[PDB]
Amino acid sequence: ADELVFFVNGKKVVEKNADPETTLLAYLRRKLGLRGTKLGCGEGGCGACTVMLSKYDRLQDKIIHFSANACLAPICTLHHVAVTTVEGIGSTKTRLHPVQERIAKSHGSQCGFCTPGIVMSMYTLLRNQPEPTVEEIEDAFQGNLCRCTGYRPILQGFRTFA
Amino acid sequence: PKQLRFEGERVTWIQASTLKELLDLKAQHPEAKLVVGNTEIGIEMKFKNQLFPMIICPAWIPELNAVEHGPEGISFGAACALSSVEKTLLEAVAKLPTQKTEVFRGVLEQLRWFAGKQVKSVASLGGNIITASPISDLNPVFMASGTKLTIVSRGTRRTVPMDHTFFPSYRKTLLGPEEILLSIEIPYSREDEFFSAFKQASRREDDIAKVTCGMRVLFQPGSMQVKELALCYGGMADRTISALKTTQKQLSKFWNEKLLQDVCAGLAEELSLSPDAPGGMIEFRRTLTLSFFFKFYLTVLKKLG
Amino acid sequence: DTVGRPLPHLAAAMQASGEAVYCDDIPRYENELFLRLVTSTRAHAKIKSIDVSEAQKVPGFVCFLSADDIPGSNETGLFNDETVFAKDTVTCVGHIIGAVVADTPEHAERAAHVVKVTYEDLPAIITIEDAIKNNSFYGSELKIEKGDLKKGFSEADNVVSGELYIGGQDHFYLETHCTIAIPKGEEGEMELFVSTQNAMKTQSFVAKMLGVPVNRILVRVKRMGGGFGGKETRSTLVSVAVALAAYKTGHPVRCMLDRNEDMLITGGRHPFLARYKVGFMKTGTIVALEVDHYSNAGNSRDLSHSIMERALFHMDNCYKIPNIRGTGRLCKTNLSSNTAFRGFGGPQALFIAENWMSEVAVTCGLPAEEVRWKNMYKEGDLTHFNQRLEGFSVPRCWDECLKSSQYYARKSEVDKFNKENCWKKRGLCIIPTKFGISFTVPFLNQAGALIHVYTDGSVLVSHGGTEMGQGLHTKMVQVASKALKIPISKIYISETSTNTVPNSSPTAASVSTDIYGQAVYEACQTILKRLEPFKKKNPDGSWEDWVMAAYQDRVSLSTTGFYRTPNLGYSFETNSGNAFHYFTYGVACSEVEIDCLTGDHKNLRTDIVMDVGSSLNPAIDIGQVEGAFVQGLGLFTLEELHYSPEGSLHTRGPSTYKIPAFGSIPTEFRVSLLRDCPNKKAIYASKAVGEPPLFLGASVFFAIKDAIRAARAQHTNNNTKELFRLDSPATPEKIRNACVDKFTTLCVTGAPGNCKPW
Ligand SMILES: Cc1cc2nc3c(=O)[nH]c(=O)nc-3n(C[C@H](O)[C@H](O)[C@H](O)COP(=O)(O)OP(=O)(O)OC[C@H]3O[C@@H](n4cnc5c(N)ncnc54)[C@H](O)[C@@H]3O)c2cc1C
Ligand SMILES: Nc1nc2c(c(=O)[nH]1)N[C@H]1C(S)=C(S)[C@@H](COP(=O)(O)O)O[C@H]1N2
Ligand SMILES: Cc1nc(=O)[nH]c2[nH]cnc12
Ligand code: MOS
Ligand code: FES
Ligand code: FES
Ligand SMILES: [Ca+2]
Repeated sequence: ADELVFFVNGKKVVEKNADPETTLLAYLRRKLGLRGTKLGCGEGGCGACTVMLSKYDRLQDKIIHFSANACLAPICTLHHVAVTTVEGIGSTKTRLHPVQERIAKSHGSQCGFCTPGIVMSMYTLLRNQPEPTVEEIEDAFQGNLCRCTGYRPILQGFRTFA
Repeated sequence: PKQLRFEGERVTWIQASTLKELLDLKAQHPEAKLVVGNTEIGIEMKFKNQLFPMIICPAWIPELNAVEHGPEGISFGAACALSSVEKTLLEAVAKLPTQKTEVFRGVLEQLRWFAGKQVKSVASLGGNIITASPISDLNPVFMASGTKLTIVSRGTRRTVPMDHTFFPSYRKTLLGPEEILLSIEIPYSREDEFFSAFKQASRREDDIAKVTCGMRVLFQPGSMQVKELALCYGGMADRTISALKTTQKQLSKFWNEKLLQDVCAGLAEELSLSPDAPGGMIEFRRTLTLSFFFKFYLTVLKKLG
Repeated sequence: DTVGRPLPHLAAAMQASGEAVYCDDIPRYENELFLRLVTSTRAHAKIKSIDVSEAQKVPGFVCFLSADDIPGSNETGLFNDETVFAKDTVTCVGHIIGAVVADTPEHAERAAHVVKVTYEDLPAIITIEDAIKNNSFYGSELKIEKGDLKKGFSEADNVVSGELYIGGQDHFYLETHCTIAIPKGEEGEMELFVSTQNAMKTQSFVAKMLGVPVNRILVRVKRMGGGFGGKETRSTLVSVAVALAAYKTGHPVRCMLDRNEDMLITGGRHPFLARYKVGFMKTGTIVALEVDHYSNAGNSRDLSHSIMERALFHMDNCYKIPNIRGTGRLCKTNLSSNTAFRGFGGPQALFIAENWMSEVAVTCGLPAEEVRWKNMYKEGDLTHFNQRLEGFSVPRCWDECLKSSQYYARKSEVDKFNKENCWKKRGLCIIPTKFGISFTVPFLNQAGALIHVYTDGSVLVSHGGTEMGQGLHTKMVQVASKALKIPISKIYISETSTNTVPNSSPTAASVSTDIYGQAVYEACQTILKRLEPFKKKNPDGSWEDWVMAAYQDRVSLSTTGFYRTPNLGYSFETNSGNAFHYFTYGVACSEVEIDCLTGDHKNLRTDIVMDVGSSLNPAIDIGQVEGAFVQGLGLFTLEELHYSPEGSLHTRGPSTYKIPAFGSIPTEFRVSLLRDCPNKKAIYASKAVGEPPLFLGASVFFAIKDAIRAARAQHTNNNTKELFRLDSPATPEKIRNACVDKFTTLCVTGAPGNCKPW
């Protein structure tokens, strides 16, 4: 029985008895106590559980950064992968990330349940493209639902990054 | 990388480091589920209560992750993410001349309002194809284009073009039990070859009744006379199907209003839905199979002149 | 004083960082267990056996709960017509039968699917048409009826009659239903943390099920990740079962519903069938009107009767109808009980209104703005239920919207586009709304607050309203700060709890800001009176000085407030007395482009002018206009719930059920709050804003209809006075099938015809 080793916000995780059936969302919320990442559907559709994943791409040099749905990612696929959650990019206790700060001051968050995933979708874009186009910004959120805002204020807060 | 083995309450997961390992694992355990993105297996397990007691994850294997340019097209390993396929084809499309990228731009059109960045960054090419959902948006494009599939078991290797026979039954492919999908070559389009792909806005049932297609015509050189014609559809049966009776009739006919009429006659009849057909929208679905061909018909006349 | 200022939501930054705690983000006790509901897979059946042998061997497996485990009462629901757990018969597909308790949520799910229920089917009634035909209704016919109906119809140049269906809607709050129940071990005591808009009825129904006094049961609500009406009552289906688990095990128990359970079980917006008949002049002035409404209620009364009163109160939209009869029936069906959803019967009856209004205009061959404007109430008019319209501001909204949206110029560009385009069409439509402000059951227009000032001068405000994303707590803090004359930074609200404010009404009916703002304001005023001697003694001193002087002089710095909406009491017999305290008004103009070959459309541009009085927070208020409009656009165009013939929901997730997405919204999206329009009837000259702008989403629907009319002029026939039925939601299926042409047809084929034209 081999050890599964990954990172969550820069911190090594050694899981000595990984269960194949454990999703990453379950593991963050209930083993690691990191509950900013939300459950909205458990099926890939809403984005509430959006995280960033990083890994060394052996075929391209490059560490690559991309977004995933924590609700569908088996932790057993994540050996030597680095996970970044909403609590890994900033906090009110320390310093907010610009993504977090903008969505909040722009009236992009009402109930707030979708806000962590939208933040991590936006954060991922910017890790790949620090000067996105307005187009790239809108397409960043294809996988993220919000029931509250009607979307205008979110996209508007974020065009400041373009 | 060494092979890892995780063992749970009900499931054993082997993470294969090497192609050779996989083909041996799958020969010992032909039942074993390949998992790459889990964007399908996770849903089957959680919502359909499928237990698969053996999982191989072949995601580490280079070969399954290779992107190879070639004289006939661009090959992607089966474990490659749709985001990568998407990115590479966009570069192919910006770089190559319109007449070579007809099929590519069909893939991109299906990839456009497909899921979201999260799904595409993890969903594998090979997982879509072998999943064989009746409503797969890619498999109609792959079938209509004869996209070549390299299939390996331990000892054997073969490359087949995707055609109607690659999908015999519901949720089933024409890979033998010890076999895996290794790579997929999506072809350049030739001169006098035009391609379109379309999809239904609405989906409403879990794996049925969303109309989606790929449409390919090859003319005799410089001409408007049909040499080959493929029209393949998802969301009209329990699998991806080709309108084969209808398009056979048009070989050596010309691209005119009469062809338009005859293809609609053929499609209306050959893809006809019983009133009790799974998913309903019996009439909407029929209108779309014709309306999609008419958009293709008109696009192809624009390309001809 | 931050009143009138665009202050970000108080929790926004913590919501951004994932530090805001929702109910499942609360830490587990070391012993805390997990509940999973067991639910009917049949519409109507007898339960023959339950068998828990396989769930029993499922690792950490604790127990299965059923009707027999309940210490007090199995009778529940707003009208005492539901079971906590079904005993002898099941009456809908998500009907809760029992519950598995286990040590992890994973183990509780595993055990729940392997519980074997054996059934014997019974005749089921699913559609409104099944219920109409079996005479399967709850209660008697509600009715409103003014003027002379045959006399209006006799004087009528034109009479049009018809039928319309409007589909239901899932709330799709991003956070599903969730309760944590902690049993204390002493005297029946229990402490619950729930995602609910109704802490009072949670507290009551838990107490009733347990057979314990209400004073034993504490309910706490920090926030919800959305409610939209669906956590007004049906939250208790989870809350009550989790409490029994807690009772029975002695351990803390929690449940968060998965999306697919949430949509099956917890109910949605009411589908409506209407049969209508209008009588009108050649000018398009309406003279008679009769509408029979049928709601699909589902398997329990819930808020069904009250949704129908609000329906009937809105069947006029903004239109003076001198002779007018509206009726309503609630159909009793073997579907999950339907409930409150932002709008509460108003969107449905207003959509019926706007549909016949659209038919009148087409029948008369007149421009639709003019027929609507012509028929609009003026200041001071009475409505069909006899309440007068003071500060009736829809004409300013109309004017300003007509002008700001450049409607008349865009009208020509839409015509031009349709003369030049064959297989794509555009539509443009300006639509009004008025929505009546107050709960329809008068006794709910009551609000309490408790305010404490601590000896450092810091203020803790508690009120009976809950936060679900709508900025209530932000607005209450803005008010307290204005009323007390201290910085917002000195004021905090923590949560809502039945031990700080008892007997509260649901945070519903858009009135929370009005009524809790009024209660909070009165607490502040009593605190200011108690402080005034010390202010008098030390006028150039500080709040902190005075608060300490009042403490050291043994003056209390804790006080209740309360508020009662005055002059309410509409009677159905007699048909008189005020139903509402006032009305919120707005106007939306929307343009679309349809693809006549596919059914797709783009929302091209929308302009909205809303009257919200003097806004407390114009950022929160424009955000309410925006989200409300987009849930309306979802209702009328995207969101479609679909069932099997045998009553089972097919659409149980985001992959089969389509709420608006980032790319769904109008490319050009403008909301304006009407200027210089203070409301004397509510707190600081403000108006309710929550549910009112949702119906304005219909402006996209009537824009799509107009774009279908244009497609049908092109390819289907030549009569420009044609009336074709378009039900809601206008999906791609409905949009495409209405665009009758050579494909629909097949006249290409050919053919023969047709209608199809050639
Ligand atoms: C929210 C959401 C929306 C989606 N929308 C769309 C859509 O609009 N259109 C569309 O087409 N799809 C859509 N999908 C489906 C998605 O594209 C597929 O689920 C995905 O590509 C499957 O890839 P995977 O790597 O996740 O496969 P997995 O779930 O890991 O595996 C799926 C199947 O493929 C098999 N498999 C994988 N690799 C191989 C191999 N090399 N050889 C043999 N078998 C193999 C496995 O054994 C298994 O049966 C959506 C999915 C989600 C979650
Ligand atoms: N973000 C958000 N806004 C929302 C809701 C919600 O759940 N989330 N509910 C709406 C509904 S249905 C109503 S009645 C009001 C209720 O609160 P209020 O009375 O303070 O507006 O908020 C509206 N706006
Ligand atoms: C309970 C209730 N009564 C009303 O009159 N209007 C409402 N809107 C939302 N909920 C309600
Ligand atoms: O008044 Mo909103 O809760 S239906
Ligand atoms: S929880 Fe909805 S996408 Fe993961
Ligand atoms: S803010 Fe509530 S879902 Fe986005
Ligand atoms: Ca309703």
